[PDB]
Amino acid sequence: REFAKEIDVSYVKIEEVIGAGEFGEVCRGRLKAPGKKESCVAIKTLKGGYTERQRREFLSEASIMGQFEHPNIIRLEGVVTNSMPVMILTEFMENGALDSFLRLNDGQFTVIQLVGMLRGIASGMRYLAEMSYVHRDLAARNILVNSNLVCKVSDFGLSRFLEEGKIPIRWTAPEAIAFRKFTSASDVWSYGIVMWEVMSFGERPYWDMSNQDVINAIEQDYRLPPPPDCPTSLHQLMLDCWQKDRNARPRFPQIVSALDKMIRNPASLKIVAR
Ligand SMILES: Cn1ncc2c(N)nc(-c3cccnc3)nc21
Repeated sequence: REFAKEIDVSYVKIEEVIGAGEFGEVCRGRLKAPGKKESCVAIKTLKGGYTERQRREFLSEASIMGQFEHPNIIRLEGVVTNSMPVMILTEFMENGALDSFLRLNDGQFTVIQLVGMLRGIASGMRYLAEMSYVHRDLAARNILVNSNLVCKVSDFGLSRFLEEGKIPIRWTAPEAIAFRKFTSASDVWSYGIVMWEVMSFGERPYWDMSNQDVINAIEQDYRLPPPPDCPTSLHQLMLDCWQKDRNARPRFPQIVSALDKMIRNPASLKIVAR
Protein backbone atom coordinates (compact mmCIF):
# COMPACT_ATOMS: atom_id res chain seq x y z
CA ARG A 1 0.00 0.00 0.00
CA GLU A 2 2.44 2.67 1.25
CA PHE A 3 5.95 2.81 -0.23
CA ALA A 4 8.94 4.07 1.74
CA LYS A 5 10.24 5.89 -1.34
CA GLU A 6 7.07 7.62 -2.54
CA ILE A 7 8.24 10.83 -4.20
CA ASP A 8 6.65 14.08 -5.34
CA VAL A 9 6.06 13.98 -9.09
CA SER A 10 7.40 17.54 -9.36
CA TYR A 11 10.83 16.14 -8.42
CA VAL A 12 10.89 14.10 -11.65
CA LYS A 13 11.74 15.41 -15.11
CA ILE A 14 10.99 12.74 -17.71
CA GLU A 15 13.29 13.01 -20.70
CA GLU A 16 13.71 10.69 -23.66
CA VAL A 17 12.18 7.26 -24.07
CA ILE A 18 15.03 4.77 -23.96
CA GLY A 19 13.22 1.44 -24.01
CA ALA A 20 10.07 -0.63 -23.92
CA GLY A 21 9.23 -2.69 -20.83
CA GLU A 22 6.52 -5.15 -19.85
CA PHE A 23 3.99 -2.47 -18.90
CA GLY A 24 5.01 0.54 -20.96
CA GLU A 25 7.85 2.85 -21.80
CA VAL A 26 11.14 3.22 -20.03
CA CYS A 27 12.55 6.76 -20.04
CA ARG A 28 15.70 8.52 -18.94
CA GLY A 29 15.06 11.34 -16.53
CA ARG A 30 16.32 13.46 -13.69
CA LEU A 31 15.37 13.28 -10.03
CA LYS A 32 15.91 16.47 -7.99
CA ALA A 33 14.65 16.34 -4.40
CA PRO A 34 14.97 19.09 -1.78
CA GLY A 35 18.34 18.93 -0.06
CA LYS A 36 19.70 16.38 -2.54
CA LYS A 37 21.80 16.74 -5.66
CA GLU A 38 20.15 16.00 -9.00
CA SER A 39 20.63 12.43 -10.19
CA CYS A 40 19.93 10.51 -13.38
CA VAL A 41 17.20 7.90 -13.19
CA ALA A 42 15.43 5.41 -15.35
CA ILE A 43 11.67 5.84 -15.21
CA LYS A 44 9.11 3.11 -15.90
CA THR A 45 5.62 4.49 -16.44
CA LEU A 46 2.25 2.75 -16.35
CA LYS A 47 0.02 4.72 -18.72
CA GLY A 48 -3.46 4.56 -20.19
CA GLY A 49 -6.00 1.88 -19.41
CA TYR A 50 -4.83 -0.97 -17.19
CA THR A 51 -6.42 -3.36 -14.73
CA GLU A 52 -5.89 -3.10 -11.00
CA ARG A 53 -4.07 -6.44 -11.25
CA GLN A 54 -1.59 -4.96 -13.71
CA ARG A 55 -1.04 -1.96 -11.43
CA ARG A 56 -0.21 -4.23 -8.48
CA GLU A 57 2.01 -6.42 -10.65
CA PHE A 58 3.86 -3.35 -11.97
CA LEU A 59 4.32 -1.90 -8.47
CA SER A 60 5.33 -5.23 -6.92
CA GLU A 61 8.69 -4.79 -8.63
CA ALA A 62 9.27 -1.61 -6.63
CA SER A 63 8.13 -3.29 -3.42
CA ILE A 64 10.69 -6.07 -3.92
CA MET A 65 13.52 -3.90 -5.27
CA GLY A 66 13.13 -1.55 -2.30
CA GLN A 67 13.96 -4.39 0.08
CA PHE A 68 17.47 -4.62 -1.32
CA GLU A 69 20.65 -2.52 -1.02
CA HIS A 70 23.75 -3.81 -2.79
CA PRO A 71 26.09 -2.39 -5.47
CA ASN A 72 25.19 -5.19 -7.91
CA ILE A 73 21.41 -4.97 -7.45
CA ILE A 74 19.42 -2.25 -9.24
CA ARG A 75 18.61 0.51 -6.78
CA LEU A 76 15.07 1.83 -6.34
CA GLU A 77 15.12 5.64 -6.24
CA GLY A 78 11.39 6.14 -5.74
CA VAL A 79 7.83 5.53 -6.83
CA VAL A 80 4.93 7.73 -7.83
CA THR A 81 1.69 6.04 -6.80
CA ASN A 82 -0.42 8.84 -5.30
CA SER A 83 -0.90 10.35 -8.77
CA MET A 84 -1.02 9.48 -12.47
CA PRO A 85 0.84 8.19 -14.34
CA VAL A 86 2.27 5.59 -11.97
CA MET A 87 6.07 5.53 -12.04
CA ILE A 88 8.99 3.50 -10.75
CA LEU A 89 12.35 5.28 -10.68
CA THR A 90 15.62 3.37 -10.53
CA GLU A 91 19.26 4.24 -10.89
CA PHE A 92 20.17 4.82 -14.51
CA MET A 93 22.29 2.23 -16.30
CA GLU A 94 23.94 3.91 -19.25
CA ASN A 95 24.78 0.66 -21.16
CA GLY A 96 21.41 -1.02 -20.84
CA ALA A 97 20.94 -4.79 -20.96
CA LEU A 98 24.08 -6.90 -20.85
CA ASP A 99 23.19 -9.26 -23.71
CA SER A 100 22.64 -6.51 -26.26
CA PHE A 101 25.57 -4.50 -24.91
CA LEU A 102 27.90 -7.46 -25.48
CA ARG A 103 26.53 -8.12 -28.96
CA LEU A 104 27.23 -4.49 -29.85
CA ASN A 105 30.75 -4.93 -28.49
CA ASP A 106 31.50 -8.43 -29.79
CA GLY A 107 35.12 -9.33 -29.11
CA GLN A 108 35.86 -5.87 -27.77
CA PHE A 109 36.20 -6.54 -24.04
CA THR A 110 38.94 -8.73 -22.64
CA VAL A 111 38.45 -11.95 -20.72
CA ILE A 112 39.40 -10.18 -17.48
CA GLN A 113 36.72 -7.54 -18.12
CA LEU A 114 34.16 -10.28 -18.81
CA VAL A 115 35.17 -12.04 -15.59
CA GLY A 116 34.69 -8.78 -13.70
CA MET A 117 31.18 -8.53 -15.13
CA LEU A 118 30.45 -12.10 -14.06
CA ARG A 119 31.87 -11.39 -10.62
CA GLY A 120 29.50 -8.45 -10.15
CA ILE A 121 26.53 -10.55 -11.21
CA ALA A 122 27.62 -13.35 -8.88
CA SER A 123 27.97 -10.88 -6.01
CA GLY A 124 24.46 -9.60 -6.62
CA MET A 125 23.19 -13.18 -6.61
CA ARG A 126 25.25 -14.03 -3.49
CA TYR A 127 23.35 -11.19 -1.79
CA LEU A 128 19.94 -12.29 -3.09
CA ALA A 129 20.57 -15.86 -1.98
CA GLU A 130 21.60 -14.64 1.47
CA MET A 131 18.34 -12.60 1.56
CA SER A 132 16.48 -15.85 0.68
CA TYR A 133 15.33 -14.29 -2.60
CA VAL A 134 15.15 -16.67 -5.55
CA HIS A 135 15.27 -14.74 -8.79
CA ARG A 136 13.87 -17.40 -11.20
CA ASP A 137 14.65 -15.32 -14.32
CA LEU A 138 18.39 -14.84 -14.12
CA ALA A 139 19.55 -14.21 -17.71
CA ALA A 140 21.86 -11.71 -19.39
CA ARG A 141 18.84 -9.74 -20.68
CA ASN A 142 17.99 -9.06 -17.00
CA ILE A 143 21.43 -7.71 -16.11
CA LEU A 144 21.95 -3.97 -16.58
CA VAL A 145 25.29 -2.30 -17.18
CA ASN A 146 26.46 1.15 -16.12
CA SER A 147 29.07 3.44 -17.69
CA ASN A 148 31.84 1.84 -15.62
CA LEU A 149 30.77 -1.68 -16.80
CA VAL A 150 29.32 -2.52 -13.37
CA CYS A 151 26.67 -5.19 -13.84
CA LYS A 152 23.55 -5.25 -11.71
CA VAL A 153 20.74 -7.73 -11.34
CA SER A 154 17.30 -6.43 -12.32
CA ASP A 155 13.78 -7.78 -12.94
CA PHE A 156 12.15 -8.35 -9.56
CA GLY A 157 8.86 -10.06 -8.89
CA LEU A 158 7.40 -12.88 -6.83
CA SER A 159 4.50 -13.81 -9.11
CA ARG A 160 4.33 -17.45 -10.15
CA PHE A 161 4.99 -18.60 -13.69
CA LEU A 162 2.00 -19.45 -15.87
CA GLU A 163 2.72 -23.15 -15.47
CA GLU A 164 2.41 -22.75 -11.70
CA GLY A 165 4.99 -15.27 -17.88
CA LYS A 166 6.25 -18.68 -18.92
CA ILE A 167 9.19 -20.51 -17.34
CA PRO A 168 12.29 -19.39 -19.30
CA ILE A 169 13.21 -22.92 -20.29
CA ARG A 170 16.71 -22.27 -21.67
CA TRP A 171 17.82 -20.64 -18.40
CA THR A 172 16.00 -22.94 -15.96
CA ALA A 173 17.36 -25.85 -13.99
CA PRO A 174 15.88 -29.25 -14.84
CA GLU A 175 14.31 -29.80 -11.42
CA ALA A 176 12.68 -26.37 -11.65
CA ILE A 177 11.21 -27.19 -15.06
CA ALA A 178 10.06 -30.65 -13.96
CA PHE A 179 8.88 -29.99 -10.41
CA ARG A 180 8.56 -26.16 -10.13
CA LYS A 181 11.08 -26.24 -7.27
CA PHE A 182 12.93 -22.94 -7.61
CA THR A 183 15.80 -22.37 -5.19
CA SER A 184 19.07 -20.49 -5.12
CA ALA A 185 20.59 -23.69 -6.55
CA SER A 186 18.29 -23.38 -9.58
CA ASP A 187 19.46 -19.78 -9.72
CA VAL A 188 23.03 -21.15 -9.92
CA TRP A 189 22.09 -23.18 -13.00
CA SER A 190 20.78 -19.98 -14.59
CA TYR A 191 23.98 -18.21 -13.59
CA GLY A 192 25.94 -20.79 -15.54
CA ILE A 193 23.83 -19.94 -18.56
CA VAL A 194 24.59 -16.24 -17.98
CA MET A 195 28.31 -17.08 -17.87
CA TRP A 196 27.93 -18.75 -21.26
CA GLU A 197 26.03 -15.73 -22.61
CA VAL A 198 28.75 -13.37 -21.40
CA MET A 199 31.68 -15.39 -22.73
CA SER A 200 29.88 -15.73 -26.06
CA PHE A 201 29.23 -11.96 -26.29
CA GLY A 202 25.45 -12.40 -26.16
CA GLU A 203 24.76 -15.44 -28.31
CA ARG A 204 21.42 -17.19 -27.69
CA PRO A 205 21.73 -20.25 -25.42
CA TYR A 206 21.11 -23.47 -27.37
CA TRP A 207 20.92 -21.53 -30.67
CA ASP A 208 17.94 -22.81 -32.67
CA MET A 209 16.93 -25.72 -30.43
CA SER A 210 13.29 -25.76 -29.39
CA ASN A 211 12.38 -25.66 -25.70
CA GLN A 212 11.49 -29.35 -25.69
CA ASP A 213 14.75 -30.15 -27.48
CA VAL A 214 16.67 -28.31 -24.75
CA ILE A 215 14.81 -30.17 -21.98
CA ASN A 216 15.54 -33.49 -23.68
CA ALA A 217 19.17 -32.72 -24.44
CA ILE A 218 19.94 -31.68 -20.84
CA GLU A 219 18.26 -34.86 -19.58
CA GLN A 220 20.48 -36.71 -22.07
CA ASP A 221 23.66 -35.13 -20.64
CA TYR A 222 24.22 -32.47 -23.29
CA ARG A 223 25.73 -29.23 -22.01
CA LEU A 224 26.60 -26.10 -23.93
CA PRO A 225 30.19 -26.17 -25.24
CA PRO A 226 32.89 -23.59 -24.46
CA PRO A 227 32.32 -20.38 -26.35
CA PRO A 228 35.08 -19.32 -28.75
CA ASP A 229 38.21 -18.30 -26.82
CA CYS A 230 36.57 -19.12 -23.50
CA PRO A 231 39.09 -20.09 -20.79
CA THR A 232 38.57 -23.72 -19.87
CA SER A 233 38.39 -22.82 -16.17
CA LEU A 234 35.33 -20.66 -16.90
CA HIS A 235 33.68 -23.42 -18.92
CA GLN A 236 34.37 -25.89 -16.12
CA LEU A 237 32.67 -23.50 -13.70
CA MET A 238 29.68 -23.43 -16.07
CA LEU A 239 29.63 -27.24 -16.06
CA ASP A 240 29.71 -27.18 -12.26
CA CYS A 241 26.65 -24.88 -12.27
CA TRP A 242 24.91 -27.31 -14.63
CA GLN A 243 25.13 -30.43 -12.48
CA LYS A 244 21.84 -32.30 -12.61
CA ASP A 245 21.96 -32.83 -8.85
CA ARG A 246 21.16 -29.41 -7.45
CA ASN A 247 23.00 -30.20 -4.20
CA ALA A 248 26.27 -30.72 -6.09
CA ARG A 249 26.24 -27.26 -7.67
CA PRO A 250 28.43 -24.59 -6.11
CA ARG A 251 26.64 -21.98 -4.06
CA PHE A 252 26.97 -18.29 -4.88
CA PRO A 253 29.67 -17.57 -2.23
CA GLN A 254 31.81 -20.31 -3.81
CA ILE A 255 31.19 -18.88 -7.28
CA VAL A 256 32.32 -15.41 -6.23
CA SER A 257 35.44 -16.90 -4.61
CA ALA A 258 36.27 -18.83 -7.79
CA LEU A 259 35.96 -15.69 -9.92
CA ASP A 260 38.01 -13.66 -7.46
CA LYS A 261 40.77 -16.27 -7.74
CA MET A 262 40.77 -15.93 -11.54
CA ILE A 263 41.02 -12.16 -11.22
CA ARG A 264 43.98 -12.53 -8.82
CA ASN A 265 45.64 -15.22 -10.95
CA PRO A 266 44.85 -14.20 -14.55
CA ALA A 267 47.42 -16.63 -15.96
CA SER A 268 44.93 -19.39 -15.04
CA LEU A 269 42.62 -18.09 -17.80
CA LYS A 270 45.11 -18.70 -20.63
CA ILE A 271 44.17 -22.38 -21.08
CA VAL A 272 41.52 -22.64 -23.82
CA ALA A 273 40.21 -25.73 -25.61
CA ARG A 274 41.38 -27.02 -28.99
C1 LIG B 1 18.76 1.94 -19.18
N1 LIG B 1 18.20 1.64 -17.86
N2 LIG B 1 18.66 2.08 -16.81
C2 LIG B 1 17.94 1.57 -15.80
C3 LIG B 1 16.96 0.80 -16.29
C4 LIG B 1 15.94 0.06 -15.79
N3 LIG B 1 15.71 0.00 -14.46
N4 LIG B 1 15.12 -0.62 -16.62
C5 LIG B 1 15.33 -0.59 -17.94
C6 LIG B 1 14.50 -1.30 -18.82
C7 LIG B 1 13.56 -2.20 -18.33
C8 LIG B 1 12.73 -2.91 -19.21
C9 LIG B 1 12.84 -2.71 -20.58
N5 LIG B 1 13.78 -1.81 -21.08
C10 LIG B 1 14.61 -1.10 -20.19
N6 LIG B 1 16.34 0.14 -18.42
C11 LIG B 1 17.15 0.84 -17.61
